[PDB]
Amino acid sequence: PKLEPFYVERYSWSQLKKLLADTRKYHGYMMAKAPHDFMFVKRNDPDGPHSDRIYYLAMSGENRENTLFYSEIPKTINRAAVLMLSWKPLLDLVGIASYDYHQGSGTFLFQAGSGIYHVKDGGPQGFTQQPLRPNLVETSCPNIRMDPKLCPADPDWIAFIHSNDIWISNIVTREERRLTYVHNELANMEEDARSAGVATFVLQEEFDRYSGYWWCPKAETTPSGGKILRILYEENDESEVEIIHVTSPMLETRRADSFRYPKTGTANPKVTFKMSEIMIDAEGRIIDVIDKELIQPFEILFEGVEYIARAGWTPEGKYAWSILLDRSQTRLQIVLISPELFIPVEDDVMERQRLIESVPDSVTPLIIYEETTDIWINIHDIFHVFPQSHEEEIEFIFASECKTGFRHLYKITSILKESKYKRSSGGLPAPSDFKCPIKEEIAITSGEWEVLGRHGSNIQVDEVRRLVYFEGTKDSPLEHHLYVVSYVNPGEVTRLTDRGYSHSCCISQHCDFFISKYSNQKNPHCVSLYKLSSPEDDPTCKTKEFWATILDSAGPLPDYTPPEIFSFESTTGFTLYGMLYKPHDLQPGKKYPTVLFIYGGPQVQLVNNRFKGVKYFRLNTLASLGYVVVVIDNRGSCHRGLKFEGAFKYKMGQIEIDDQVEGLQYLASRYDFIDLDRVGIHGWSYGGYLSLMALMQRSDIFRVAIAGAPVTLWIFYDTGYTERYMGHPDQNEQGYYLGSVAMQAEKFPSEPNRLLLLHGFLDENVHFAHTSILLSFLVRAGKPYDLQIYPQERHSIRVPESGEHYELHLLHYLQENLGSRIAALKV
Amino acid sequence: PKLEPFYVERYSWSQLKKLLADTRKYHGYMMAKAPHDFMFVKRNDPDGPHSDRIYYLAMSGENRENTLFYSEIPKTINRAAVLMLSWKPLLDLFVGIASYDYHQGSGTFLFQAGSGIYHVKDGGPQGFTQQPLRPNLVETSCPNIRMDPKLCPADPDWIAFIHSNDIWISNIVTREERRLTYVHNELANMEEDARSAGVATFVLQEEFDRYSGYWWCPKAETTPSGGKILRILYEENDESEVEIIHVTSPMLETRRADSFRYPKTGTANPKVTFKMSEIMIDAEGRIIDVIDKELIQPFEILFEGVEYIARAGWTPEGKYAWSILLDRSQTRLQIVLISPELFIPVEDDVMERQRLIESVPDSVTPLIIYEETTDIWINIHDIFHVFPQSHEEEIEFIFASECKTGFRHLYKITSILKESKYKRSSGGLPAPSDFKCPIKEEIAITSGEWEVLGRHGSNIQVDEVRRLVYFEGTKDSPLEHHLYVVSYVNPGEVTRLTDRGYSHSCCISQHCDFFISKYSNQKNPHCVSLYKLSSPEDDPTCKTKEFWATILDSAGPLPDYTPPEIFSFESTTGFTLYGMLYKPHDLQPGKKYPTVLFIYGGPQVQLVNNRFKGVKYFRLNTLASLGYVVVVIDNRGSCHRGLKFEGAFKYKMGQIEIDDQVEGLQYLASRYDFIDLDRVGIHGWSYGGYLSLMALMQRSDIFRVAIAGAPVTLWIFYDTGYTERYMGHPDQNEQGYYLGSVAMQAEKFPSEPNRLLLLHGFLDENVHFAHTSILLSFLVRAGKPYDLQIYPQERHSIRVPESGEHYELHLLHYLQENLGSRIAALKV
Ligand SMILES: *C(=O)C(CC)(CC)C(=O)Nc1cccc(CN2CCc3cc4c(cc3C2)OCO4)c1
Ligand SMILES: *C(=O)C(CC)(CC)C(=O)Nc1cccc(CN2CCc3cc4c(cc3C2)OCO4)c1
Ligand SMILES: CCC1(CC)C(=O)N(c2cccc(CN3CCc4cc5c(cc4C3)OCO5)c2)C1=O
Ligand SMILES: CCC1(CC)C(=O)N(c2cccc(CN3CCc4cc5c(cc4C3)OCO5)c2)C1=O
Ligand SMILES: [Cl-]
Ligand SMILES: [Cl-]
Repeated sequence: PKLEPFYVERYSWSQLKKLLADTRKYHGYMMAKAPHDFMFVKRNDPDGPHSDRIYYLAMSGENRENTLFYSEIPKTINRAAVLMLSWKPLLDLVGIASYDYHQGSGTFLFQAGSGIYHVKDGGPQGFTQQPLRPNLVETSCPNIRMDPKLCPADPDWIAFIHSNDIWISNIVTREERRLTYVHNELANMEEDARSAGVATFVLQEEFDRYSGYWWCPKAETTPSGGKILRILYEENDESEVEIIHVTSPMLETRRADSFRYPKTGTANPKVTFKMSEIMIDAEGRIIDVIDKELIQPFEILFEGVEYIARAGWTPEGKYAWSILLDRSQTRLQIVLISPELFIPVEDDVMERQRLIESVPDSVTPLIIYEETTDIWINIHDIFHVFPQSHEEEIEFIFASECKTGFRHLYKITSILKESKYKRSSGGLPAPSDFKCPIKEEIAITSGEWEVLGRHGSNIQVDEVRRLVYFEGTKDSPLEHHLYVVSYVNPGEVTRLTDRGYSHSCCISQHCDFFISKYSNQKNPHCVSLYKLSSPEDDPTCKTKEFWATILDSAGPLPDYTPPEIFSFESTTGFTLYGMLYKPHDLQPGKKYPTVLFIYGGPQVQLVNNRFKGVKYFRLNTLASLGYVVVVIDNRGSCHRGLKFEGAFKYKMGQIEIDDQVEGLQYLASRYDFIDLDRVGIHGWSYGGYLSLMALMQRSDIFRVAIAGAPVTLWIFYDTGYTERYMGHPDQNEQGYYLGSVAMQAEKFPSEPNRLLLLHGFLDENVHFAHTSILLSFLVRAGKPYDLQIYPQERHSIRVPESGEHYELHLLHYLQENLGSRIAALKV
Repeated sequence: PKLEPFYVERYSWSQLKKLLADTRKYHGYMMAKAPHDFMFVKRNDPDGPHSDRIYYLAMSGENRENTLFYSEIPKTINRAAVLMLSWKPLLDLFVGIASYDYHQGSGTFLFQAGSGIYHVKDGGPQGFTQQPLRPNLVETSCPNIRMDPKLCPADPDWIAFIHSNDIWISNIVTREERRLTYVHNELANMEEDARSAGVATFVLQEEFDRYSGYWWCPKAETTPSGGKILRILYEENDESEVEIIHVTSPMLETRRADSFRYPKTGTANPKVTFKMSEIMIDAEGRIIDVIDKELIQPFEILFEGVEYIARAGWTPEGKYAWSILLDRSQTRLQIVLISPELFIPVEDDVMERQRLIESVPDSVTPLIIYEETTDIWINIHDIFHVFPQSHEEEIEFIFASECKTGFRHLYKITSILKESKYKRSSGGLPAPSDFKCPIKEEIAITSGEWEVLGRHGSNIQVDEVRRLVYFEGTKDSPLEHHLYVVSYVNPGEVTRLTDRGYSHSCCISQHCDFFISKYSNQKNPHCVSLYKLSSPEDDPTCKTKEFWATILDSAGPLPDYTPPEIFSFESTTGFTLYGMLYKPHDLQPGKKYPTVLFIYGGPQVQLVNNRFKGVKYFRLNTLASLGYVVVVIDNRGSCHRGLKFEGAFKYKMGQIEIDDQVEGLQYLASRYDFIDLDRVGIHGWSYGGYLSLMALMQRSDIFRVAIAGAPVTLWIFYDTGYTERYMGHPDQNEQGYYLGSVAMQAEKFPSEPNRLLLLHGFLDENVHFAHTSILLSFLVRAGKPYDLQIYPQERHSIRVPESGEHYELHLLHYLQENLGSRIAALKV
């Protein structure tokens, strides 16, 4: 019950710089983009030795660019040996982030730097044995072209965004044309605040939607012998959105860039759907372009809707679908929208009033699903629509947390009958006039575990065997695994991935292969191909066989000791998991200083069975200097269901440190080497927020707090995020005050060397103001602080030298104010 | 010999806060504006006991408003005793007055007090009040704040003021109000609407001390009808081509930035010109019409090469309007007379206007009555006196200049106003020298290795009866300002009127029979006294003074304030360099103490002189009480030592100043062994913060810690008026700008922490935060450590009390933890 304090070696600034540079020079080989965005194409060669060819994006090695590759999948393997697939470069010598494909032609389409290029492979053209030459799509457009997409109905056409307007371009006939005329590149953003086909700030940052336009997958054939291509697009008007200024990166100018930030409780962009009808003749040449708008306003047809979360088309191009949220993000709706709801844009009220009357009353919005929750809707990428058997019906799979409190798959069948509302009557539609009735709603899955549907996780639907492959947490919340089940008569759930690793998978479109990117705490990332088989007596049953390795793991790195995943039964009635790094060369009869690394906000899990030696390598480096490192997933973090996540609704900042302290005390009572008299805390963003709350609330536990890019004041943060978790400010005056660390400056320590603020000066999410206004109050209240600014940096640290300076200063600060001999001398 | 190191008392944050709060809570009497802006008015009462009444502005006591007071000057005194004048309040109150106007003939005061503009009467034909007067609000229909009020000297019923960057006039009797210029629109954006009238732009306020941009003509021209014509000369600026930068808005919740016009060095200054507002008033005192008038030819033609309008006004009879004009490089000054006949009505119609051009004769011309040049720089000042016109062909005036000898001295000049060789009807342009007047005479009223003072209130008073000129100067010592007097007709020897042992700040009665002096010295706080002037009967030129009364009595030696010792040393540069030394309180024998060099070191200031330093630099004493040696040195470049001494760093800022500081620092160490050179800190604000960074960067051997407040890290970001005066245009001094800019030399900073501290007001308009942020950006590239403090609700100066307390607290804790204390020496 005494123990001696260990003190870390007190290196100088120059020495720590060298220590970090030398330890960073070890790794870096494994800082390269692992194979992803896989696609399987069949050879169809009876005599040839390969069944499929697989295309994928990958970084060849370290400083080389991200580009298209391919490997060859054999019909049979040597089951004695282990087949390592070799990577064939698809392209001849600007990274590629994503690519499009068209099965019927073999056309690839992709952006590489400023250019948009295309090649052909695996179509009627056949299969290349040599790298292809990327063919530049020529243009007359002055500025950069973003968001290229192939037209699935016709692979000669592409679309793209230029200066916030939608353009199309033919890659054969070389024709180029502008579809929307909503933005003027010459005017100021104060005057011209409109755009088309592009998601606004909040939708990119807070809902992971980047594109804002969608090709209709089928072409209506014209009497003339040509066709009609279509593009559904969103049109945003940001005029009423507040304009803030953020410091321009060219610091010599002494100027600030304006941008549209919908801070909480203020106006989001004004949104609507539009349709671009494009009449092409028999020669593949544009006859006309008719821009079309909704027959009535968006606010009438889609009452209560703020956000267009997701959108697309049905497989046959009959309807266009959309997933719509209300402002509070407690009501989700899936709505079908017929192209017949759109009429041409017409100035003349005589011509226009006629066009309104030409559309039938039966043609209506069709809300094919609706759900509510008293916690919040979490948007995801799962949504699959089966072919239409009957005109009166539509059949689909969707996921939801709303029923059970865990995300599970549901097969739903809705009825498409005429609306009680009729347009000729000249009234407004009632709240429930467009609701379709639910004929059927089978639960495909259930339990105390979630189906995953974000960050690449999705489903794959086998419509022959009538199965659905999906990722989930059924076996453990610490490991993602691939599963498969019947969607017709949902029996039991067959796990397809091996335990002991967490997996990130995708399934061949043909449903006879899958790939898994897997790792665990001890073993780095690894990518392997697996073949799927049916026992002849029962096609529902699924077994897998290892076929080949795509990327082989590095194996245990020299000097990386991984942590131990622990857990504890909390007083809150929840198992809370954690990671523990023991100090290297652990001296008996001595107690070491502790660093708590934290995030603790929603939509993130720091603790799981994945390799932490690439991202969180410096947690290990801290352990090598003699610091105990702890990481805990408090209440509110993901993969534990909606109830666990909802613990802090309206109450951010109030519960998170209670969990972190409980787990910190669990470890102390068990392991006597943890010195509770010298505990530091450090995080970024929500972690920086919680680090400030820690020092403010619990100065008894935490000696030092190093706050990364703190949210000090929730009124300054955007609509999409802070309203989802904390509601509208007028409906939660208490929670905003208590959740805002800037309002509680007097509660900070009146002794120095305990508070360190870090911030990227040019930050667009967590504006520097959060820090500057906190400082303003700390200065009023006579409180001490230390400050580091990264002047050429936004939220993340992209410039190498800044990242080195962060690491150096952080390691020297912990040393001189927590770990070392001189630290305890100061008191 | 090595001696033992003294370590300062290692107090906690909370304890230092208490220590600082206790040491300033004791005083607070010292933060009160001493009597100033004096004016003597004669009683003219044979039977009455008082000769003059004096009006002045003062702060009654501690946290009270600055307001008008008066005292009574007796005809005789009891020479046995000392008379203390009592302060009679002029005003009823029922805010704060920075300045006032007066009209002798009527008794009319005029002054702004917060939002309002008021007026009272005392000491005219009305007579003299024995009770406080009620200030009479000047009523208005103008929605926004009215600034820069001025009485019309030709008619005290009329005033003028600026409202939303346009000139207005208002009658305080008839209650009429009217706008004269229509140059600005309050509703438009500053990006579009970049014009103004009657207001000095940024650079002229900050770098040339001109705040007003309009000037009443002192006389009215009588009309045939029976009314009159009042005139107002004004400058009109167009800031359209001036660069627009963004400074963070004080309302930090908005996340926004105010636009403002900053003439970055090398770039465009505002486009300027003169204008005249001709105002026809009838016999009733009511406006008939207002004709706005412009220069018959452009400013760039009539005043070739001129960038800045430094100063302007009128001659005493209102015949000519004068102006003092600089070129861009500020190496050529010109005094120019401008007749109202040079101005013509503003007319859209090209036919009507072309006729009006021809109506003005060719003989009517700009008249450059003086011109001078220098290869160092012109320093602008407020001295310029014009005598009445005896002859039509001549003009006679006093002016001061450093251009002849290299020290500022007075000169009586007589110039000839002959017609110009250039003639306007010819339709050509004028040559450079076509408007130069010949100099008939140029007598030197003073000379020597010392300067006449003409800035910050220092001026001259001209006795036109006895033909004398009173002035402030450094003749006796560069450490003491003194009042002197001399003949301007037959300039003999100068008679010092102030006592030695104090530095003085004086003004002289308009009637030249009294003067007042605000004086102090290193041991004694500030004191304001009245002195009577007398002639011997045999010789009016000779002047003697007699003490008459005290206006503000000194507080006497403060409790706990030990003042410093002024020292000096012969520099290797061939200059005497003066300094100030604070010894540690309770000086132990055989021990060596940590030293703090407090510095400014830039141009136009002198830190070392014989004045009381216990108000503003009180906390230098507080540093001495904790056991720090404190040093302050005036290196080359600082003022009151002539132009050559000041010129030392032309094109070379940053290169020479630390050599002088180190030399004096080593003089003191070789003399006093209690200075520990192993623990020397440096601290300054603005140019001081700049030099603090240079000190650490250049001489890391000498300076352990550098604490830089609002540093100029990069001279290309600073304004036209200042940096071009001292460093020239960037393209003509690529070497000096690079070497003078600390941000371009970040690699030369220490690679070891606890040595560099940056302090900055986040909302600073002069030295924009970018100086710091861009320096940091380079320090981060080069892997260098720094400590940073930001005062988010603060501009260049610290106005908010809490911010000032946090500066003092953090500064004291920093020096403690990284220089002075026990723990400090362990950290290395
Ligand atoms: C700081 O923590 C933060 C919020 C105060 C600043 C932006 C933040 O949330 N940062 C952050 C950084 C990296 C990754 C994430 C997680 N990500 C947030 C947005 C998001 C949006 C959608 C989603 C999942 C995420 C997760 O699924 C659908 O939309 C957060
Ligand atoms: C920092 O030192 C500084 C320059 C980098 C920032 C503004 C600066 O010069 N500061 C400063 C603060 C207080 C007082 C002065 C001196 N003052 C400057 C302007 C000036 C203008 C005229 C003058 C005398 C001065 C002196 O006489 C005529 O015009 C400077
Ligand atoms: C952005 C989202 C997310 C979680 C998905 C998150 O939040 N972070 C996040 C935040 C801060 C820091 C780091 C990496 N850090 C680990 C801590 C540390 C500690 C050191 C050091 C470097 C580093 C690097 O040098 C010395 O001591 C990662 C994420 O990613
Ligand atoms: C603005 C122009 C001028 C010269 C007329 C100048 O330049 N300054 C100027 C600059 C910096 C600081 C101070 C006052 N300081 C003195 C140093 C000091 C040192 C302390 C402390 C407070 C202070 C206050 O607390 C602890 O240790 C004054 C001028 O004014
Ligand atoms: Cl089906
Ligand atoms: Cl005379």
